[PDB]
Amino acid sequence: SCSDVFQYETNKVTRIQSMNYGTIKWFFHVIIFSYVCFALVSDKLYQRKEPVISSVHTKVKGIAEVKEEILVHSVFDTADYTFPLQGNSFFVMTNFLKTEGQEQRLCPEYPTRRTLCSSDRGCKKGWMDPQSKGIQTGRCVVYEGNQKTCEVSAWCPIEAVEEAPRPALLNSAENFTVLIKNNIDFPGHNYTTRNILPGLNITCTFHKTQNPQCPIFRLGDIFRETGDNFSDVAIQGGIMGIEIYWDCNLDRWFHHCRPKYSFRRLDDKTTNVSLYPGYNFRYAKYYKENNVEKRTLIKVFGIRFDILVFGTGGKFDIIQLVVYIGSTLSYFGLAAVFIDFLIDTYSSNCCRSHIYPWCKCCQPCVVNEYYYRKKCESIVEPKPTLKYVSFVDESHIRMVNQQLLGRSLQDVKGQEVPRPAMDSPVWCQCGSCLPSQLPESHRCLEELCCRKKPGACITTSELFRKLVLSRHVLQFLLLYQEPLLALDVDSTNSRLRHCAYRCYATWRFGSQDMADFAILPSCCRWRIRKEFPKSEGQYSGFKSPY
Amino acid sequence: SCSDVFQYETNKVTRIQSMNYGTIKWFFHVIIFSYVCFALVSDKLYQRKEPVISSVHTKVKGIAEVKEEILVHSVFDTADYTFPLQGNSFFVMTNFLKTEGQEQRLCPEYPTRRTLCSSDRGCKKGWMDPQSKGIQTGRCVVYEGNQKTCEVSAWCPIEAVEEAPRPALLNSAENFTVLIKNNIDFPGHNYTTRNILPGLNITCTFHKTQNPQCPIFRLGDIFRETGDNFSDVAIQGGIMGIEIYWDCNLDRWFHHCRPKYSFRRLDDKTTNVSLYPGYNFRYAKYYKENNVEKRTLIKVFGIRFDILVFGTGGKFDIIQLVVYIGSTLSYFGLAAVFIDFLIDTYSSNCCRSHIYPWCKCCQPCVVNEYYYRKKCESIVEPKPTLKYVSFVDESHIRMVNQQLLGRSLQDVKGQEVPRPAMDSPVWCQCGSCLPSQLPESHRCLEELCCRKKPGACITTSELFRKLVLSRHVLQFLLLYQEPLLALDVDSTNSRLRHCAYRCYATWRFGSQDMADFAILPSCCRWRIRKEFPKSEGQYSGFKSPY
Amino acid sequence: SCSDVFQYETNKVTRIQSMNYGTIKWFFHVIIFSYVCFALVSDKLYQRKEPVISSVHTKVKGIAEVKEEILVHSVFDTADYTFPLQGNSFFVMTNFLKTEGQEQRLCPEYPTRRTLCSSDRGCKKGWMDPQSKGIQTGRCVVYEGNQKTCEVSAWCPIEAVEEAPRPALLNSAENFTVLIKNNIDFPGHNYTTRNILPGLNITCTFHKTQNPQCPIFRLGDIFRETGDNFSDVAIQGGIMGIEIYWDCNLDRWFHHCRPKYSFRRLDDKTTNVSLYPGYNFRYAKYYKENNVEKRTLIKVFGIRFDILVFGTGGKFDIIQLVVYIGSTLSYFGLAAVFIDFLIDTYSSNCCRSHIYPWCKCCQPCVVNEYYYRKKCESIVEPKPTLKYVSFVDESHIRMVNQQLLGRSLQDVKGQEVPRPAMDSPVWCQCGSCLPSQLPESHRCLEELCCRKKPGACITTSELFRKLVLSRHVLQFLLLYQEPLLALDVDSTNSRLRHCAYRCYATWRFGSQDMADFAILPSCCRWRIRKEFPKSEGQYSGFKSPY
Ligand SMILES: CC(C)CCC[C@@H](C)[C@H]1CC[C@H]2[C@@H]3CC=C4C[C@@H](OC(=O)CCC(=O)O)CC[C@]4(C)[C@H]3CC[C@]12C
Ligand SMILES: CC(C)CCC[C@@H](C)[C@H]1CC[C@H]2[C@@H]3CC=C4C[C@@H](OC(=O)CCC(=O)O)CC[C@]4(C)[C@H]3CC[C@]12C
Ligand SMILES: CC(C)CCC[C@@H](C)[C@H]1CC[C@H]2[C@@H]3CC=C4C[C@@H](OC(=O)CCC(=O)O)CC[C@]4(C)[C@H]3CC[C@]12C
Ligand SMILES: *[C@@H]1O[C@H](CO)[C@@H](O[C@@H]2O[C@H](CO)[C@@H](O)[C@H](O)[C@H]2NC(C)=O)[C@H](O)[C@H]1NC(C)=O
Ligand SMILES: *[C@@H]1O[C@H](CO)[C@@H](O[C@@H]2O[C@H](CO)[C@@H](O)[C@H](O)[C@H]2NC(C)=O)[C@H](O)[C@H]1NC(C)=O
Ligand SMILES: *[C@@H]1O[C@H](CO)[C@@H](O[C@@H]2O[C@H](CO)[C@@H](O)[C@H](O)[C@H]2NC(C)=O)[C@H](O)[C@H]1NC(C)=O
Ligand SMILES: *[C@@H]1O[C@H](CO)[C@@H](O[C@@H]2O[C@H](CO)[C@@H](O)[C@H](O)[C@H]2NC(C)=O)[C@H](O)[C@H]1NC(C)=O
Ligand SMILES: Nc1nc2c(ncn2[C@@H]2O[C@H](COP(=O)(O)OP(=O)(O)O)[C@@H](O)[C@H]2O)c(=O)[nH]1
Ligand SMILES: Nc1nc2c(ncn2[C@@H]2O[C@H](COP(=O)(O)OP(=O)(O)O)[C@@H](O)[C@H]2O)c(=O)[nH]1
Ligand SMILES: Nc1nc2c(ncn2[C@@H]2O[C@H](COP(=O)(O)OP(=O)(O)O)[C@@H](O)[C@H]2O)c(=O)[nH]1
Ligand SMILES: *C(=O)CCCCCCCCCCCCCCC
Ligand SMILES: *C(=O)CCCCCCCCCCCCCCC
Ligand SMILES: *C(=O)CCCCCCCCCCCCCCC
Ligand SMILES: *C(=O)CCCCCCCCCCCCCCC
Ligand SMILES: *C(=O)CCCCCCCCCCCCCCC
Ligand SMILES: *C(=O)CCCCCCCCCCCCCCC
Ligand code: NA
Ligand SMILES: [Zn+2]
Ligand SMILES: [Zn+2]
Ligand SMILES: [Zn+2]
Ligand SMILES: [Zn+2]
Ligand SMILES: [Zn+2]
Ligand SMILES: [Zn+2]
Repeated sequence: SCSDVFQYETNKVTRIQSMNYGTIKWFFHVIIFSYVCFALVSDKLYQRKEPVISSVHTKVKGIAEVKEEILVHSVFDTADYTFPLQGNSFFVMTNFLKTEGQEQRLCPEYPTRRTLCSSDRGCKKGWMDPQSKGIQTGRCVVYEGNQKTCEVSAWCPIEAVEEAPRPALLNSAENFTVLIKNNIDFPGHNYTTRNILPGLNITCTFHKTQNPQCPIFRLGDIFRETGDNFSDVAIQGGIMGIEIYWDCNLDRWFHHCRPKYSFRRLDDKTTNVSLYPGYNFRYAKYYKENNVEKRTLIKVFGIRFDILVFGTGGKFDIIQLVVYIGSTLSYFGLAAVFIDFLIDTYSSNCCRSHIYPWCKCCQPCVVNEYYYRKKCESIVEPKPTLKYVSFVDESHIRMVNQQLLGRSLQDVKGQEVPRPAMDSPVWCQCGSCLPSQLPESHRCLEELCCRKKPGACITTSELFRKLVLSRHVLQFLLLYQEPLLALDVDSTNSRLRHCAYRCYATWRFGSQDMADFAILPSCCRWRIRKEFPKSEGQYSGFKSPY
Repeated sequence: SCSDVFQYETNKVTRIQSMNYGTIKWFFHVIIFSYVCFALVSDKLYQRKEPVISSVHTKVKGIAEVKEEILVHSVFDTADYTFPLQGNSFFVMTNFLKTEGQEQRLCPEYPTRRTLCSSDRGCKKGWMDPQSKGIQTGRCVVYEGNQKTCEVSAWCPIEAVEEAPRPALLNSAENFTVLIKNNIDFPGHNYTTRNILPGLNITCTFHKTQNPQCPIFRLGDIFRETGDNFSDVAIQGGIMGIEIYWDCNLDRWFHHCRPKYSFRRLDDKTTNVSLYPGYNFRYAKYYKENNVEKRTLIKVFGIRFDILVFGTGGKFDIIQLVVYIGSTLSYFGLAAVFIDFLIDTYSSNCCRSHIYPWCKCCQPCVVNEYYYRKKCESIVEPKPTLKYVSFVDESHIRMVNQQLLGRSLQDVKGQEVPRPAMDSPVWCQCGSCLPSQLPESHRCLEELCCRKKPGACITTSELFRKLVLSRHVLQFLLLYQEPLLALDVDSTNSRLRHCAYRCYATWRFGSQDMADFAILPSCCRWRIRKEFPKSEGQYSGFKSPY
Repeated sequence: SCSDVFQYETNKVTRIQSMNYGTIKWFFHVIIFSYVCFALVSDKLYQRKEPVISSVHTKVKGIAEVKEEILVHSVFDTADYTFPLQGNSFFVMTNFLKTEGQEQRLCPEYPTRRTLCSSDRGCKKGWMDPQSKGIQTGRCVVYEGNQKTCEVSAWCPIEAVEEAPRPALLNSAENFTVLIKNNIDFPGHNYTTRNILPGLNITCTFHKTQNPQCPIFRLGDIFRETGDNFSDVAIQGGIMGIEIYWDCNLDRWFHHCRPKYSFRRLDDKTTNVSLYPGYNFRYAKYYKENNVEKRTLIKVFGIRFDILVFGTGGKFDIIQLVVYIGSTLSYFGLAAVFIDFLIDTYSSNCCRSHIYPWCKCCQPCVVNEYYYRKKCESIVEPKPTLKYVSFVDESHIRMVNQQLLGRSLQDVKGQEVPRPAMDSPVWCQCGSCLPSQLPESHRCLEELCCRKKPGACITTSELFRKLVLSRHVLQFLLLYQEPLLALDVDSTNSRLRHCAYRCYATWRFGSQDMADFAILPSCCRWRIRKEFPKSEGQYSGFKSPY
C-alpha cells in the first residue's frame, strides 16, 4: 500500500568504543582517500581525453656545396635535395649516384658473379633475375675486353655496382635547418592551438634545455640528441623521427598546451644487404636528346624525417568523475570488512585454547567474543524435523534436525547447542516416564526422558511444581493476555496444559526459538496431563509451528 | 569529543543456518568472481593501453616488360612505375596512356557529342565545360575530314578519349614484391619494436599460415587474399590496404609484440564513370624541343597500397586495476540484495493464503516469516497525533495517528496493529466510565472505553486489581529505581498514579513504543485516580513524550 | 565445518514509517537512476568505441586560364596545378613565379642591402648566408650599370626578389571542385563503410544544409564557410582542413554511420616574413639545352588541403555496461548514508537545548532520538580496568576505565553513563561499610560506598532485603538453572553469595554489560557476606570476566 512505500529501513548497528578499531577504521579511510585523490590527480581521471588531430608544415633551409669528379663544385638548394612529399615527413638528400644518358636498348649487363658468362649457355632468354634491372636476351656479350657479360634488355647503360660515395656529397646537410609548424585540434573540446605562439624568438635553434620551444631544428643536433652520427647515416641514409608530444590540459585554471620535442631514429641500424639498409630510391630525370627519350638515373640516398605528433587533450567531465568516485566508493567498506573479519576470527574459541597460550600478545583480543555476541545472532532453519532436547544431567541442549527412524529420541543424539544463559521403559533413567500412546509411527518422538543417566526426575524438583504445575501461575499467564476470559473446565484445563508445556519449554530452553521446537520429556508430559487431564479423547502431541 | 572519534559501528546481523541461502550466496559469489576475473583477463582491464605510433618504409622490387604499339618492348623499373610519394602508402603503375608533344595552342577538341559542332553557333567563346581540358574559342574547326569540332585553347594535341589498355601494360606487376619495414613506439610505456627481428628469413614471401611474419609481399598474393583479381584492377587501378595490427602486451612475463598482417581493398568496386572509378592521375613530362615548352601527358593507372598500422600496447597499471576492482565490488552485495528480497516477499502473508495452496512447492519458504521477524523491526514516527488504543474485546491494537475533530476516540478507528505476543456515557460499553473533565477541545481524547461492545469492564478483572491497583506492586516498582525514596502522601500518590497508568499501558500494549503513546480507558483512568487521588487540582491527562 | 559454510548473514534493520525519510529515499533513488541512465545514453557507456581507420582518395577537377606577361594566355589542367602527393592531403597551385634558364655558374647576386657591395671587401669568400641560395666567391660584380653585387656560386640567373603576383594567376581555382572518397573501417567491430553510398546524387556540390552529404566540394565554398577569402590566400597560399567526422553507432537497431563535413583553416594568418607565411615551395624543371643541364625554377604558391578524418565506432559491449553499472551501484547507498547522518545528528541533544529554541521549525526532528535509540546500541571495550559504579544518591552511573593508583574507588570519578531505564572509614557516607581485607595493592577497589553524600545506606532499603538477601529468591534463581541441585551448606552459601552480588549488580546497573563489570559497595558486599558467610578462608573479590 501507499503507507508501505514511504518507508526507510536503517541497519541496526553496534557502536564499539575501541581505540584499536577506531584507529584502524580511520587509518584505512585516510589511506584510501589519499590514494583515491592521488590517482585522480595523477591520471586526471576527472578529465575526458581527446586524441590530437595534427597538421604539420615543414620548411627546410640550407644550401650545400657538392663536389663530384668530372672535379667540379656545385651548389644544391631545396629544389635539388628536397622532394616535396608530405607534411608529416620530409626528406633531405645526403648522397647520390648519377647514371646519365640511359636508353631503352640491349646492353651488356654489369659484371657480377651471377652475370659474368663465358658463352651463351650461361644466360637464359627472357630470364628475369631479382637482382637485375633487365630481362636476359640469351647471349653473352663483351662488357669490356676480356669481360663477357649476359646481354639484357633494360635501360642502358646499366647502373654500375658501386657503394654510396664516402664522404657523403651533401654532408653539409647537418647544418641545414627545418622549421616545423604544427597545428593541433581537439574537435570534441573545440580547442586548437599551434606550436609557434606570438612572441616566440624566431632566430633561435632548438635546445632541450635552453630553447625547448624553438621549432627550428638543426639536423646534426637531432642526430647528436639521438647519439647517431650524421656523417655515417648521410652515406647510405636513414629515417629519423621528430616526436611532438602534446600533454594538454584544457581546464582554464590549470591550462597548458605546449609541445615537447623528442628525437628517435626509426630505421634499423642494420648492415644486412638483403634488408636494404639505409634509405635510398632510384629517381629518373627524363629528357629528349637526339629525338630519343633518355634517362638520367639518380640513386638518391638521404634521411627521411618523420614528424610524429601524438598526445591528448583533457577537460573536466562530470560523468568521468562520477564514474571514478563510484568505482572508489566500495573501497571505504573494506575497513568494516576487515574489522568484522577480525571480530569473527578472534571470537573463535580456537584463538584462546591454543593460540593465546602460545602467543600471549594476542590475549587482549578476547574482547571480540563480547563484540561478536553483541553483533551476531545465529538462527536455524525452522524445519519440521527440527527438535530440541534438554537433559537435566547435562549443561547443554541438543538440536535434533534428523528424522526418527523408529529410534527413541532419547537415543538420537544431535549436535550440542548452549542454553541461552539469561539466568519403567528401557529409555527412561528416572522411573517416572510412561510409554507413548500415539501411533507407532509417531511414538518415537515422545520416547524421551528428562535425564540421560539414572537419577531423580526433574518432576521431583520444587520449581517443576511451582512453575509448571501451579494453577495460579498458569491462570495468571492466561489472564494476562485475556483478562476477562472464562471457559468451561475442559477448555480451561486444555489451556493450562498448553501453558504448562510452554512453561517447561521456556524454563529449560529459554528462547522461544528453541522452546517452539522443544520436546517435553515423557515424565513432565504425563505429570502435566495428570495435573490438567482432558475430559475425553487422546492427546495430539507435538505439532511443529512450521 | 576525542573519545567519540575512536569509535567503530558494526552492523548487527542475523546468521541463518540455511542450505538454500548459503548455496545461493556462494553460487552468486563464485559466478560474480569468475566473470570479474574473466572480464579482467580477456579485456586486460588491469592494463593501460597506448595507441601505436608507427613509421613505415617500403621497398618495391620488380621489373616489367612493357609492349606498346609503335610494336616495341621496353623494361620498366622502380624509377618508372613508382612515384616516390609517402611511407604509409606506395603506388605501382599498372597501365598508362601517353599523349606526346602537347603544346599550349588552339586545337580542335576531340570528337564527342558535347563537342561535335556543325557551325560556330554550337560553341560559346570562353566556355569552360567540366568535361573539357580547354576553354572554348567560339568557332568550330575540322578535327579530321568531315568531323567538325569546337576549337579550344588548351594543351594540344588534346587527349584521345580512349579506355585504359586491355590487358594492362604492367600486368607483370602482380609478380612485384614489396618489403615493408614498420617501426612502432609506445612513448608512454617507452617501448619501441620493429616488424623485422634479427634472424627473420629474408628470402621468403608472406603467407598467412606458412610465413605470416615475412614482411615481403607479392602483390598478386595480396589480391588473392582479398579475392580480387590483379589483372582486372591493373587496367583501371584501385587502392589496396595492407593492415598491420599490433596487439602488444608489454608485461615482461607475458610479453608479445608482433604484427598481424591483413589485406583489404579500399576503393569501391564501382563502374559509375561519374564517380571516377579506379585510381588514375594525369602526370606530365616537360621537355624543351624547338625552343618551346612541350608536354608528354601520361594518364597513369595503377594501384595505391595504403599501409594501415593500428594497435595498442598494454602494460600493467595499478590505478586501472584499482578502478576495475572498485567497479566490481558492489556486485558481491547482490546476493544479499536478492536473498533479502526473498525474505521480504516470502514473509508476506499473501504468499501463504493464496500462493502456497496453489503452488504447494513453495510452502517450505514459509520460514522467511521467522527470518523477517528476526531481521526487521518496524517502528512508527512518534508524532504528537500518535495514539494507540486497545479494546479488551479485540485481539489486536489500533494505532490512531489522526487528529480528533471533536470525535470520541472510541469512534475513531485507526489501522490495526498486532499486540507484541511476548506472553453511562454513550461511548461507554462497560458502565464504569465517566465523562472527561478536561477542556472541551481536548476532552475527546479521554472519551475512550475499555471495550468496543457491551460487556464486563476490564476493571473487574483480577489482574487489574493485582497489577495496576496494588500498592505493593507500585511501591516495589518505585523503590526498584529509588530504593531510599520517601515522599509526602500526595507526591507518593501521584507517583503511584503514574506507575498505574504505566502498568496498564505495559500490560495491554507491551512495548514502550506503544505504551508511551497509549491512551488509558476512562474506566481504568478513573479507577486508578480513585485508588490514588490527588489532594487538590485537576488531572493534566495524556502528554505525548514528543 | 560444512554446516558453517552454508550460512547467510542478513543485516538486522529497523523499518521506519516516515513520510520524510521515505520521500527522501525515493527522491534520491529516482534522481540517481535518471542521471545514471542519462549518462549511459548520452555518453554511450554501454558501447565499446573503436577509432576510425581511414583511407582518402581525392579527385580535383577544374581548368584555369592563366595570363602571364611576355601577354599570353594559357590553360592549366590538373597535370599542371596539382602535384600528386598524398591521399589525406591535396595541393592546388594558385600562383607561381618562374625563373627560366638557370645554370650552375658564377653570377651577380640579386641586389639587396645584405648583398650590394662597393668593393671586394664587402663579401667573404665561401660565405654561406642564410638568406642566399649561393656561396660567396669574395668579389663584387656589376648586376646592372651602377649596381654592384657580391658574385656567388649558385644556380644562375639568381631568382628576383619579387612578391607573389597580385592577383593570383590561378584565382579561378576557387571554382575548382574536389571529390573526396573516404573509406573507413572499425577492424575490432569488423565494420567498413564509405562516404559515397549507392544512390547519392553525383552532380551536386556540398552545402551544409542543402547537400551535407555530397562529397564534391567547391574550394571557394570551403573558404566562405571558414570566413576566409580565396583571392587573398591564393596569392601567398595557405593550408585548409577538410574535417570528416564519423560518429558511428554500429548497433543494428540504432545503426548510423555517416560523415559530418567541416572546414578549418590550418595555416596561421600571420604576416611575419621570418615565419614564412602562406604555403610555397620552389620546384625545379630540368631540361638539357645546348648540352647543358638547365633549370626552370618555379616558386609554387598554393593551398594545401589536409583531409582530417577522425571518429569512433561504438557497438554494445557487455563488459563495458557491467563496469558502468558496478561503478554506479554504490550511489544508491547515499540515501541511506544521508538519512543515517540525519538520524545521528538530530539525535544529538545539542539540537534541542540550543537549536530548536532558536529554529523552531526543526523541532519535529526530535523523532531522530527515538530512531537512534532503536537503531544504534553503544558498547564499550571490556577492559580489565573497566569498572562501573552506582551511588544511590545519584541518578546516573559512573564508568571507571582507569587504574586505581591507591585511590579509593569512591574518590575516583569517571565519566557518567545513564542507567538503562527498563523499570566508619573516611570514604563511607552511610556508616555501614567496613575496610577491605584484600592485599593493600588491590584494596582500593573495594573502598567504595553506596552513596556519594551522607545519608541512609541502601542496605536499609526494603528491596535490598527482599531481592538481594532473601534466601527464597536466590534459591529459586539457582534451581531455575539447576532444578535438582543439592550442595553442601558451604557450597550453597557460596552460590547464594554470588547470586546476591549478581542481584545487586543487576538491580542497580541493569544490563549484564554493566553488571558484569560493576563493583559492589562495601556495605552491600559485607551485608551479603554476613547473610551468606563462607566457612573458612578469605574472599577473592571482584574478578573481571575478561
Ligand atoms: C578524489 C575524491 C576522493 C575527491 C573528489 C575531488 C573532486 C571534488 C575534484 C576532482 C577534480 C576537480 C576538478 C578539476 C578541474 C576543475 C576545473 C575548474 O575549471 C577550470 O579550471 C576552468 C574554468 C573555466 O571553465 O573557465 C573548476 C574546478 C574543477 C571542476 C575541479 C573541481 C573539484 C574536482 C571535481
Ligand atoms: C579479478 C579480481 C577478482 C582479482 C584480481 C586479480 C589480480 C590480483 C591480477 C589481475 C592482473 C594481474 C597482474 C597482471 C600482470 C602482471 C605483470 C607481472 O609482471 C610482468 O609480467 C613483468 C615483470 C617485470 O616487470 O619485469 C607481475 C604480475 C602482474 C602485476 C599481475 C598480478 C596479479 C594481477 C594484478
Ligand atoms: C542505466 C541503468 C540504470 C540501466 C541499464 C540499462 C540497460 C538495460 C541498457 C543500456 C544499454 C542498452 C543496450 C543498448 C543497445 C543494444 C543493442 C540492441 O541490438 C541492436 O541494436 C542490434 C541488433 C543486432 O545485433 O542485430 C539490443 C539491445 C541493447 C543490447 C540494449 C539493451 C538494454 C541496455 C543494455
Ligand atoms: C661519423 O661518420 C664518419 C663517416 O663514416 C666518420 O668518419 C670516417 O671515419 C673513417 C674511420 O676513421 C675514416 O676512414 C673516414 O675517412 C672518415 N670520413 C670522414 C668524412 O672523415 C666519423 O669518424 C664518424 N664519427 C665518429 C665520432 O667516429
Ligand atoms: C608471374 O610470374 C610467373 C613466373 O614467372 C609467370 O608464370 C610463367 O609464365 C610463363 C609465360 O606464360 C610460363 O612460360 C611459365 O611456365 C610460368 N611459370 C610458372 C611457374 O607458372 C606469370 O605469367 C607471371 N604473371 C604475370 C602477370 O606476369
Ligand atoms: C582477371 O582479369 C582479367 C582481365 O580483365 C580477365 O581476363 C580477361 O577476361 C576477358 C573475358 O573472358 C577476356 O575477354 C580478356 O581477353 C581477358 N584478358 C586477359 C588478360 O586474358 C580474367 O579472366 C580475370 N580473372 C578471372 C579468374 O576471371
Ligand atoms: C579578397 O582578396 C582580394 C585580393 O587580395 C581582394 O581584392 C583586392 O583588394 C585590394 C584592396 O581593395 C585591391 O587593391 C586589389 O586590386 C584587389 N584585387 C583584386 C583581385 O581585385 C578582395 O577585396 C578580398 N575580399 C574582400 C571581400 O575584401
Ligand atoms: N514445544 C512443545 N510443544 C508441545 C509439546 N507437546 C505438546 N505441545 C503443544 O501442545 C499443543 C497440543 O497439546 P496436547 O496436549 O499435546 O494435545 P491436545 O490435547 O490434542 O490439544 C500443540 O500446540 C503442541 O505444539 C512438546 O513436547 N513440546
Ligand atoms: N500513556 C499514557 N500516559 C498517560 C495517560 N494518562 C496520563 N498519562 C501520563 O501521566 C502523567 C500525567 O498524570 P495525570 O494524572 O494524567 O496528571 P497530573 O495529575 O497533572 O500529574 C503524564 O506523564 C502522562 O503522560 C494515558 O492514558 N496514557
Ligand atoms: N560484578 C561484581 N562481581 C563480583 C563482585 N564481588 C565479587 N564478584 C564476583 O563474585 C565471585 C567471587 O565471589 P567472592 O565472594 O568475591 O569470592 P570467593 O569467596 O573466593 O568466591 C567472582 O565471580 C566475582 O566476579 C562485585 O563487586 N561485582
Ligand atoms: C582457530 O579457529 C584459528 C584459525 C584462524 C583462521 C583464520 C586464518 C587467518 C588468515 C586469513 C584466512 C582468510 C584468508 C584471507 C586472505 C586475505
Ligand atoms: C586484538 O583484537 C588486536 C587486533 C588488532 C588488529 C590489527 C592487526 C594488524 C593490522 C593493522 C592494519 C592497520 C595498521 C595499524 C593500525 C593502527
Ligand atoms: C503477495 O503479496 C505476493 C506478491 C509478490 C510480489 C513480488 C513479485 C515478484 C516479482 C518481482 C517483483 C519486483 C521486480 C524485480 C525485478 C527484477
Ligand atoms: C523458499 O524459501 C525457496 C527460496 C529459494 C530461492 C531460489 C529461487 C531461484 C533462484 C536461484 C538462483 C541461483 C541458482 C540456484 C542456487 C542453488
Ligand atoms: C550539536 O551538536 C549540533 C551540531 C551539528 C553538527 C553537524 C553539522 C552539519 C553540517 C555538516 C557537517 C558534516 C560535513 C558534511 C559535508 C557534506
Ligand atoms: C527532521 O527530521 C527533518 C529532516 C528533513 C531532512 C531533509 C533536509 C533537506 C534535504 C532534502 C534533500 C532532498 C529533497 C527534499 C526531499 C523531499
Ligand atoms: Na561500487
Ligand atoms: Zn524418565
Ligand atoms: Zn523424568
Ligand atoms: Zn466504559
Ligand atoms: Zn471499562
Ligand atoms: Zn558506606
Ligand atoms: Zn551503604
